[PDB]
Amino acid sequence: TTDPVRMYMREMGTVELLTREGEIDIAKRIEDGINQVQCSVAEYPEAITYLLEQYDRVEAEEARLSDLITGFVD
Amino acid sequence: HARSTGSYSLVTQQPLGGKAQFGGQRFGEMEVWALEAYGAAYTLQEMLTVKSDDVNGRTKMYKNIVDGNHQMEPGMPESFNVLLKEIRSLGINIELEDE
Amino acid sequence: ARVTVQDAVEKIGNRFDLVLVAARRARQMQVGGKDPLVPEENDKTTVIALREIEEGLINNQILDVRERQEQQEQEAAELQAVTAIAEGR
Amino acid sequence: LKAQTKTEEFDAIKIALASPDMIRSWSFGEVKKPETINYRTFKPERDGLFCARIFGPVKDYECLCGKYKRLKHRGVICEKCGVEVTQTKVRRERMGHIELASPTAHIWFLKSLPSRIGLLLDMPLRDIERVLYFESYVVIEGGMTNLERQQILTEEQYLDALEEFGDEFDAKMGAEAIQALLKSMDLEQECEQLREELNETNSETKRKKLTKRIKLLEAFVQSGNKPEWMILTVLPVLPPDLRPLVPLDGGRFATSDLNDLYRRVINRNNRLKRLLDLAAPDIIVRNEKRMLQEAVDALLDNGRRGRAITGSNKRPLKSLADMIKGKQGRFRQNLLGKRVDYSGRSVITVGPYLRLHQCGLPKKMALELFKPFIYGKLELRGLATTIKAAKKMVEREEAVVWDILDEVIREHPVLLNRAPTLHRLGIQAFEPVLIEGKAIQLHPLVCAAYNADFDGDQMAVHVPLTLEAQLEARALMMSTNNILSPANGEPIIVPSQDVVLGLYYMTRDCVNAKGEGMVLTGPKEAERLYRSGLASLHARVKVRITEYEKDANGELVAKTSLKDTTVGRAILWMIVPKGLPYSIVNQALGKKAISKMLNTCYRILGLKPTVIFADQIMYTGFAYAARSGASVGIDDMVIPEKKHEIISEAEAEVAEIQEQFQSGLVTAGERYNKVIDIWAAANDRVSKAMMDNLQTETVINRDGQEEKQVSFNSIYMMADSGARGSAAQIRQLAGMRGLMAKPDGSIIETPITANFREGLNVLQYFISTHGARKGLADTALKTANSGYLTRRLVDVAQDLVVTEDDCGTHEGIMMTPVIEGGDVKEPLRDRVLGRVTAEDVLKPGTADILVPRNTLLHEQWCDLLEENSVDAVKVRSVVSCDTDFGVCAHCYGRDLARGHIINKGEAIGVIAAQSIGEPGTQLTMTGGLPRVADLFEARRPKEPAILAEISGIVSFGKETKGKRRLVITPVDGSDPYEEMIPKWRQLNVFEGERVERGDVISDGPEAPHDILRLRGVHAVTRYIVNEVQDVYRLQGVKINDKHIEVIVRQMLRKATIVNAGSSDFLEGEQVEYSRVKIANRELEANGKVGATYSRDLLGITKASLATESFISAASFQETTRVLTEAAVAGKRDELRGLKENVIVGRLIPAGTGYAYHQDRMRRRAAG
Ligand SMILES: [Mg+2]
Ligand SMILES: [Mg+2]
Ligand SMILES: [Zn+2]
Ligand SMILES: [Zn+2]
Repeated sequence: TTDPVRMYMREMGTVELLTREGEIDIAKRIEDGINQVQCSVAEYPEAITYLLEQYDRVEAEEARLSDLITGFVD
Repeated sequence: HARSTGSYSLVTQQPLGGKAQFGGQRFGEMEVWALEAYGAAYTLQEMLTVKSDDVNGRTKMYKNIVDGNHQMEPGMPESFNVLLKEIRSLGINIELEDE
Repeated sequence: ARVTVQDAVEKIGNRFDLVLVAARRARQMQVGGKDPLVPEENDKTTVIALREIEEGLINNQILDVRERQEQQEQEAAELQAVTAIAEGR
Repeated sequence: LKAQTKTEEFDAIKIALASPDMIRSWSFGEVKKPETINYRTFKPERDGLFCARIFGPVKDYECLCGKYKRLKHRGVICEKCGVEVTQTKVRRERMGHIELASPTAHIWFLKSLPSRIGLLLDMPLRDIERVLYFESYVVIEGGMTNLERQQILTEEQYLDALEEFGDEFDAKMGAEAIQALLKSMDLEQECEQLREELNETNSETKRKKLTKRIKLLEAFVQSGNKPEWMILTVLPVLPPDLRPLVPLDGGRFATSDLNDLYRRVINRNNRLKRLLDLAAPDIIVRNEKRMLQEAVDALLDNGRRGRAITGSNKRPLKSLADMIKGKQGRFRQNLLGKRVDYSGRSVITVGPYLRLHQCGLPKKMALELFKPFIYGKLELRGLATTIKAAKKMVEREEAVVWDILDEVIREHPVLLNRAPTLHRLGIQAFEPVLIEGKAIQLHPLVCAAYNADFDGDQMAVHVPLTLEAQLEARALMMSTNNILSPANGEPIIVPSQDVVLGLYYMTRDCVNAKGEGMVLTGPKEAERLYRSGLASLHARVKVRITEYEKDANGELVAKTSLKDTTVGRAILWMIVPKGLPYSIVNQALGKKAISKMLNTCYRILGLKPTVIFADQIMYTGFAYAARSGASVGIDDMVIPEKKHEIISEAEAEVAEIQEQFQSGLVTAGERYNKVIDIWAAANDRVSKAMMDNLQTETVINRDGQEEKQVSFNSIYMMADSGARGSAAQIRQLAGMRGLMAKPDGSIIETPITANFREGLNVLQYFISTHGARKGLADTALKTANSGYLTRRLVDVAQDLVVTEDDCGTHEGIMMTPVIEGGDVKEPLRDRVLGRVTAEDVLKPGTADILVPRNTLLHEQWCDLLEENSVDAVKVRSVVSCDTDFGVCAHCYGRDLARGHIINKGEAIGVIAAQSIGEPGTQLTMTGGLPRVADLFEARRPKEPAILAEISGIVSFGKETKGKRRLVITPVDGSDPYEEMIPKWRQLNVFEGERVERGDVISDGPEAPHDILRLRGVHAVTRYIVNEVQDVYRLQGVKINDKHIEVIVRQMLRKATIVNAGSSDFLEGEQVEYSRVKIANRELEANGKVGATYSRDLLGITKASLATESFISAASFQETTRVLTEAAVAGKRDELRGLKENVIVGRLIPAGTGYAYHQDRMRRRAAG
């Protein structure tokens, strides 16, 4: 009908609104998804040794604490 | 009102009064036809090129008028030169071919 | 002044080629290159050329001929200068 | 020999689609940011729509950062911010670009009325938009599965169709799909396919639409354009200074609307780029693409979708298409049309002392106008050290400068122009005469040609700078070189009013006056008699005069006699040069005779004697008119003594017919018409009463008893001489004035019984008001109608110019007198004058050749034909001229401001159109000015007649099916013609007669298309000229048939092929091209066959539509459509015309320029 305003309202109106329980459903999957990739990163030897070579650069005054970690879980 | 060489409009270089030395008389289509009925080609060229719209030709002329040489080195009117860029600003490639 | 160009139009028929020819001649006079062929009454080069047409001493044939003559008159001076361009060899 | 590389002086031009890489060629950088200027320091922020790096330095020859400020450094790119220091002019030149994330459709090729992308793919428009908005999926290169190449699927359908065939089938949506279609499309293969189908199926319905598409496709193929380019990858950006941000007063800023548009397109584009790296859901990136699509469209041409509005302002922002477009077409050349230097203007006044070749110029105006000349001459003789000192001198207005101005002024013509320029005489060159005061003085004799009254009208001055302009002005636009209207050979310099009342009062005679009967040796001592007060200006006297006749061979004979004349005529003879006879001045010298005097003088003695003659006539006219002491008093208007009686008698008739209406003897309607008739007759009665009394009633005595002559009463002299006033207006002054008309148009049955010499009461004036107001309104509207007409006319002709000398065709039209219904509404001598004979003419007897083949018929030749009884002369016309792409001078005529045959290269179309258009103000609101427009527009009447399609015996067949068929049966030829003509239209045609093709089969008007088709070209051209000339001539407008004929030739410029063997069978096309092409077969290649055409009749506004030059068409037509329709085919405009050359600003390929263009045109296609 042209008028891109119209073809949006109608394109989004198809997506059905989430139930209060449904929000957590999708959100749980997110946690699962990321946690999968986190563990997958933990399983790489170069990922460790690289982090080692990076922290040795932090202690060598070749970087800053802000450029490597955002803080630990604990 | 009378004007020799006055100010000029920026967007299209054309005579415009800013000092109240008023911009020149407006030369029209009907007036162009009047020149076309007569055999006068050079009067018409000088009318719409060096006397008005040619940002180069005007100065090259003025210098010749004081030098005592009546000639014109016309060049291309800036009105048409802008129309080329407006067309070329679209997806249209407009070129001047040959020689 | 020259009130009517009618006499010049008789000498050269077209009446447009008259404007051209009289122009070409008028510049030969206006830019300081030649002198009039007939008494100048204080008339500017515009009108002096027209009298020369009316009196029949100036037209397209003569000018092309005259110009073609001057081509050889200047080519005679520079004759030695330009033959010195043997540096081409 | 080597070609070239750098800027030479270009000829022609080409236009085509722009490749993405081609767009990158122009771009010197990518605009990556919506930022404009820094917000504190107003310098442009790199890299934004205004950028020093991409485009150019803000100030002349200076780097942005300021490191390199020196004028020496030029090709240096600054190491800090790369800016090559160069004139700021390059910010007006250098373009830019923007790399778009997703492809985008070009609105011009999507929404142009024949949607270009649509019919190239043979796909509907509504579908294509549905694909661009992501509202459906479209197939591409379907392979062997289930699906058409161009078929469209929906969400669910694409999924279902996809489960069956995963690969070897592909479908997309959005801009990338359309771009993929165009790229995948092979035009060559499709062309072949279309070729087979034409031959296979034979149907008019089928192959009609079919042929349209195949030509278009192969044109695009031969063009060199590749279809993909209709979808924009890269978008060029216009140079910043063409859309400036420049500051204003009070420190506020102002900028072009394009910025608001460009900014938007960037932001959204950039946002989309960001949205790609964030992996957003489809529903969003889809919405963002649509938003980008809307923005680009709004930028290019706004108004084809939503008409997006500019920030904070309701008014829609002007887009790039609207900058070119306008009213009408382009603003550049349209009225109006660019301001011009070296000009001026002011109120104008008379200046009768002037010679016809000069004009009064205000001192100050000439000072400011010639300022550069004054500077240069001041330092040529050494009165000023340098140009600056000269400026201060003229600014100080030192006394010494005035003499220097007379030098630069002397031989240097100036152009004078008035506001409504109609014909070429609207601008004329004069020699300047320095005049104290701020008003322009204009020679009275020219006031007629300009149609310039003195009621406060203003005129403009133009200085001819270049030498060529001085000689053009002097030899063409000069006053003395045009004394004759180009519309008709009659002099337009004819003395106007005051002058002619003088000469009328001069050569006139009363019955008894001082000096009657005496005799004088010659005109010299005649003036001596008058000036001394001895003899009256008008008295009958014999004086010896010497007249001349050149009747020898180019040689003037002299003859002397005693002529019986008056004193005034005797004195006037001193002016008449040489070979004119005394018979011409011996009459009363009205305005009519005084014009034919000047005419004969020109056709006998030539130009020069006529000019100086005209001046003298004006000078003596004014002078003697002043002596006459003519005036107008209230007692100068004589009311008839019998008026009151006439009114009373006409007043009884109305009460008689009224008595008949009360008793029912006459109907209501018959009564109204009746009363109106008796009142009308009364008006004529009173008019022709006061006319008799006013004209001759001066009754005076010479020596004997009484006698009566034409009155010397003031107001009568005005009307008789032709100076001013006419029997109609006078009738309103003395006798009763008219019967006015109520607004609805019904003339009121109670006329105006009073006049202006008496008082009008309340009612009569109130009733008079409508006539005045409707009069003013009609004219004010008829002003617009005339202009529009000239526009269409000059558009359809224009480029028509005299090119060859003699085309050498015997062809021509038969010229006879118009002989309309009574006696001779126009003679033969006027119709053939100044034209050229088609073939030699015989006397009534033969073996006598009067005019030998093609000869210009001048005044002597036309009179020699008139001596003899010759009733018919065939004449070459511009409609029959064999020359292609122009008119041969022999076919046109002599007519000009000069009597000589028309020169080679004069543009006749323009002067033809101007001559037809200018008089249109005087026409009426069938008949009138709109009637002319219908004629030139070819428009078919409402209830036309029908002409026999083919010769042979006709009959009626079948019966009344709402149409009763008419069957024509030629003797030898084939029968098959049967036309279905509704029979409820009254027939004429005899049911039992054989009809020649083109006879009258019914009554009512006929379509001019027919006359051309059935009767032929010469027949139809005669129809137009005789009908249109009727309209003008009824009003008294003299327009030579030539001009009308040239317009006609352009009407039939196009023709429709019949046979074949080289061309497109049914194509409508130029008969110029065809004739040179069928000449190219009569002896060339294959005979083949071929081709026969049929001349066509196009209306003026329709025929002007087709023009080879696209730059010309883009002017007066709809700009958008013209540019698109031309840009796809890659049409290459060669100039060659007038309209286009004016736009580009070079010499017009006509007149003075015709020598140049000709010499260049031959240089082309050579080596
Ligand atoms: Mg007037
Ligand atoms: Mg007026
Ligand atoms: Zn810098
Ligand atoms: Zn011809």
